[PDB]
Amino acid sequence: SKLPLLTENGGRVNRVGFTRLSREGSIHKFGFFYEFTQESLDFDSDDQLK
Amino acid sequence: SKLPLLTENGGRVNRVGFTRLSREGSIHKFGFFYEFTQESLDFDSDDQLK
Repeated sequence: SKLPLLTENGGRVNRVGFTRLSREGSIHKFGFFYEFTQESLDFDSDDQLK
Repeated sequence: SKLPLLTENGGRVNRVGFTRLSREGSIHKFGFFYEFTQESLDFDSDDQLK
């Protein structure tokens, strides 16, 4: 039914078109932090804590 | 009951016939096209649109 047949005299028959979509992707910013008092690294059992 | 048999005394006792058939095929025409406008080619974001 949709085969693009062409007759002998031709003319404006079987005109086609095209489309062009687009993509996207964004960059996001992350981060986290901890805190520690000097008298916690010092004055503690584990020398290798930090 | 149909094997051809020939006596030594001459022939004209076995005549055969032949037949031939015909096969056919046909051609067809196809086509399609698209329009476009200069601007669409020299103002569009992509350079290689054509």
